[PDB]
Amino acid sequence: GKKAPNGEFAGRKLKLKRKKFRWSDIRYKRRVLRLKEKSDPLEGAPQARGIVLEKIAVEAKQPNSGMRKAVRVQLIKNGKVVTAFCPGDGAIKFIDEHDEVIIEGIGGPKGGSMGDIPGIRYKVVKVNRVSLKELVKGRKEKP
Amino acid sequence: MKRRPRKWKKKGRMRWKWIKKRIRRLKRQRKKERG
Amino acid sequence: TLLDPLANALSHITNSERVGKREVYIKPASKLIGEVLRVMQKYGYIGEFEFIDDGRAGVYRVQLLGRINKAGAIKPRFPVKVSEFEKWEKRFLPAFEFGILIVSTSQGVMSHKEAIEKGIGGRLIAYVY
Amino acid sequence: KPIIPMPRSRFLRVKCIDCGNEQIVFSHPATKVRCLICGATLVEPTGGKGIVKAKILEVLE
Amino acid sequence: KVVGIKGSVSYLQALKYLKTKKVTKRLKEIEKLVDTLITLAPYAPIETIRKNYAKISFNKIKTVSRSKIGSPRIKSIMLLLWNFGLLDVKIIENSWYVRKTKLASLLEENFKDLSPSEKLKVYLLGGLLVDTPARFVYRCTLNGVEDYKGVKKAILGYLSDQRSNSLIIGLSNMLESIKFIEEAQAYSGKKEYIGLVDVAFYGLSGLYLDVKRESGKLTVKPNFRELRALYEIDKSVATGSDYGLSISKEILENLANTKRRKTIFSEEVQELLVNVIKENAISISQDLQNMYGII
Amino acid sequence: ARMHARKRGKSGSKRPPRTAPPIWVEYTVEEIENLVVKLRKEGYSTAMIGTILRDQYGIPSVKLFKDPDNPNRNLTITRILEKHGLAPEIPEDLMFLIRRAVNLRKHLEQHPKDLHSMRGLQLIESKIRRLVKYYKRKGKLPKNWRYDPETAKLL
RNA sequence: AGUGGUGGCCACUAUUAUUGGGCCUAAAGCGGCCGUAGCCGGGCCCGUAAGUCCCUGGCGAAAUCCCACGGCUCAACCGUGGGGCUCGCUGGGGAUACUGCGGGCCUUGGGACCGGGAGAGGCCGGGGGUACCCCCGGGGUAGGGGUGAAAUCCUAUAAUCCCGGGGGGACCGCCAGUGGCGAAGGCGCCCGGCUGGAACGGGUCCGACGGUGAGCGCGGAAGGCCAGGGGAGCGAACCGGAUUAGAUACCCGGGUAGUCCUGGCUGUAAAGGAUGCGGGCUAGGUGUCGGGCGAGCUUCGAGCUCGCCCGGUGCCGUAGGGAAGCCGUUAAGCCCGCCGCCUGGGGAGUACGGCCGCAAGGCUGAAACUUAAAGGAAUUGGCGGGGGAGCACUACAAGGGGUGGAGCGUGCGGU
RNA sequence: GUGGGGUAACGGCCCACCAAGCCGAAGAUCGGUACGGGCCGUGAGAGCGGGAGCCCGGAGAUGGACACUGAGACACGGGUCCA
Repeated sequence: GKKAPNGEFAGRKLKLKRKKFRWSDIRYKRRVLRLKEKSDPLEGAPQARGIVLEKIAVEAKQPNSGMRKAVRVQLIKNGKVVTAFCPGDGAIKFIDEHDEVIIEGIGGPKGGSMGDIPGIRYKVVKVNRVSLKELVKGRKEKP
Repeated sequence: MKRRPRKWKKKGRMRWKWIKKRIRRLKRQRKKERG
Repeated sequence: TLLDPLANALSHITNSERVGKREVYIKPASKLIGEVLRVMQKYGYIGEFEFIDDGRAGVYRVQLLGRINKAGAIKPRFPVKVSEFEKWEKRFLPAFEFGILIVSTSQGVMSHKEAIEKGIGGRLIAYVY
Repeated sequence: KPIIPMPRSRFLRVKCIDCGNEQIVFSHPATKVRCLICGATLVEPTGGKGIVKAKILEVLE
Repeated sequence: KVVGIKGSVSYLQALKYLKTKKVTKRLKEIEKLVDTLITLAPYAPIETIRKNYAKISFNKIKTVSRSKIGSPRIKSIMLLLWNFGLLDVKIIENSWYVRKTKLASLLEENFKDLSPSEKLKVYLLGGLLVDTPARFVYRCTLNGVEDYKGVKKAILGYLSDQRSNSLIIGLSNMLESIKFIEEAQAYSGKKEYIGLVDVAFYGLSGLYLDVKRESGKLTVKPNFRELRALYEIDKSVATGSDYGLSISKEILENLANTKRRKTIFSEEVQELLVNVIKENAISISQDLQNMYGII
Repeated sequence: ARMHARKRGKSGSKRPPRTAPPIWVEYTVEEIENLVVKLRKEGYSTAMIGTILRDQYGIPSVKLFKDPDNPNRNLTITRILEKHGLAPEIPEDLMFLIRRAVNLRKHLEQHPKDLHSMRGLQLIESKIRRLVKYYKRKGKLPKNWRYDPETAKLL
């Protein structure tokens, strides 16, 4: 029937109902219990400093065909290990074994894996404190 | 058991009755292993 | 079960005039209904309105001039002071000073325009445009 | 459906056959209308109007 | 095994509120339930059973609300009443056969016009005063028992003490209940099964005890203030064996430490309870011999 | 007739919008009181008393007569019974439900397997309890008074 | 002299809906009913003035914010002046329209009574029907049964089949419906006994006793379970015969639990109208059911025909609504009340925990991670061991010629 | 609650007795989380979010515990003890 309660002395229920059903929301639940801030390997950090362990590539989702290069990074901060996509043309050669590297989220939908490559969450920015974009452009030199 | 009628559409999925039987089987064996 | 004569009456009026009848009879007649019926007729929305002594609760007879677009009773009796009145005009009326609202102030049921110069607050009762 | 509900039932001023008792009776009785003096039945309460058995003299509203 | 009462584990907590004057709906329910049970069971004296006993129809037990009570609840209260020697109950294929004991019909008669709380309290105390498994548990507590292990060791010793023939059957049931529920109360946090030691600790919780649940355990603790009053009552009417369980020096001194508490009931009730069992100690004791004892 | 059945049937009845008693009536206000007390001492309730008055005596309504003993209250058969030590302490309407409940309870005692009648009981006792609560609010019943089936047997 | 990437917050979003969302088909009304708190409540009079409103005293610091002026080029910034908050508090005066509180009055709502009439309304006893199975006797040879075919299977110690007797359990066909009744599940042989309810007509009685319903209580299809009985047919499991590449199936022949009675548990379903309940308003047409009424017919039995009013029960349909399918007074249209539920898909109705149950299970119920759709109505083709109609020789019906048998030519598959 | 103690000061703050009270479904207790406010960000606004940066109030000197001296402290550049 009519959306209820509409009473002038119905503040308690009109408030309780809204508070209850605000839990049916998912983003609010995600924030107030901060479980984004409990599941995170990066602990709410848009950057992190890690060591590379081995270079791996993955197959693009169909119908996209190719080889997407990336590496495996254990994190010096806490110790968790995650994949790290490497952008740039032939940039896998620039990134070597056992490299101090700077890694950051890849900005996909909801922060998920970007575009046509699955699983991955992060991309590399600086390798040994040197920005990778210029090294793709060749303007700078790794130490 | 709570349900959702939306599952009963057989597009790409087993008939729901058999799935609901199998899940019962798994729950049975698991509780038996615990006790 | 019946709960509020006034909103039922205003819905009756509006629904009866959407099809566009001429004479409308409202069954649950009360004093406040008459005080309401005074106001808009004073603005010429309705024609004659009168009371018929039924014997149980009285009936109200109204002739419709085909002037009102929508006439409804705001239920939750919002108390409103003077200086903030505009905040409600944007909620029930289609344009600047289009239509009216009914308030039950300390001095009785009466139109909202006449209350601005009389300088009286009160609880919103209904509206029509 | 009228604006105001009127009562369909009437009352009847009735003169009895035997003892000539004059009485006022309801048009829709629920029990058997017994005369005061002779006691004979006058009106029979049916599903609708009661079946008068004496002679009507005058209807009353 | 013998009593697998499941799904009413916490239904017996409410007795502790009988220690104070707190009144709850649950305690009211217990009161009316126990009154109805006692009323149903007749005081008649395998053929005796189902001839001068009373079959219990679970679905026919209703509150004054025209609402039923859970079968485990009725089972728990009946089993408790038996544990306090107040009702003779027997288990056959899908039927519980009850009968009023001799302590019952006397505690019933002498206190016909007390409060429901007073009636229940005197019932428990009268049961405790005589040689009942509840009395054994109370003695175990006096020895400092606060666990199932302590009471099981105590009863093992007593049964092995060559003078256990007066209550051998009931204590065997106690040991049985301890068995197959030790896991629930010690090795699995989830208990979902109340043993006879547990219902024994309850009831004492309704007089002088408090119980704490710890991952199945039923840790026990009395209070000396209240313990003093009925300790004095017991030594005043010593119609019950020690079972070869000495009072601990610690509990002894702590009872000596505290000040005198109120005498639970009015002194008229105290003396009535004293004299009723004093004058009929032999009959109730031999009835208990018949009930729990071999011969 | 919708509290339980929720069926909107209207077997109700219609009264004319009459303020004054009809001219054609001959009985004065004093005679109606005598007639109603005569019927009541026989043991007739106010409802059936009224039916008889309208049926054979042909009086439309006692409520159309104004109380000689009070200028601002219409005369009612119940008030007339009260005027002469005949009004019932338990109002008729609830007394009838009490007796119906008792007799039905006997029937259920004899017939445990009729659950339809069980539900009929379950609703008519809710009616009794609702009116008891109402009268407690109004005060016509004692505050301590509470229907009990064993006591209802006495009534 | 900025510019890009990333992470957190608001808007975008009426995807948090007080303003302002939905719940027939897309996630989303619990199977049903009762009922406490709470919430929402009929008309009139009198009083009170708590809320409500107007005036006024004290008070909410500074800082920030709005505006004029002035100073630093101007600006920002600063001052002079006027204004604003959570201003939620408090002193006093004034009003009585609505709510609240007290007293009085009145029936429309609701409840109560009475008269005939309707209904698979429930429980209990008695009577009885048809069919089916078993047993006995008579007759009868030579089979029966079953399928696409058969087979298993019964049968000559007389089967199937016909007649005459005995026992047994289950169910009460047609009438029967778009019918009725019930809160829902559900309810049908006849009679008798008890019992509930509604509708109609009469207010004849109480005087708002009302609606909703968190918590609570209740009964509630099949199936399963506990204890005892019972078991004609049917038939989970199981056992055979068949079919098939494969048969655990569909088909056939047997067959235990079950299905039936007594006591109790289980609380379940596409329990679907996939539509929570109360009131009022909004074109109409159209039949039956119940009750009432007005006429006419009436062998005078509401027995029969036409109109009207009420209640329930379909279809069509004006406007209107909706994404449409469709709904459209028995609303999915417009207002007035209350509770439940819903917030992309999957994991998942899962894990853990709690409560209930004898058990199986029931009532509650997440997260990690992954994905760009899932999903709904509806248009056009395509296709159907779907239907209907029409055709037909690169098709068949009837008829005739002839290849594949032998070799050779012609080009081809393969060396 | 009675009658007392110590306090600069009233108060179970503390003591002896007396009695069973107090709180909770309008959410006690328990747990999670967190200095409160003037204010700030966004937004047409209803509103949502935040409280570090300037002012007021609250609290703390590694965790803990304790005195003296002083009108003012259990005292950052005074003192004593454990880790």
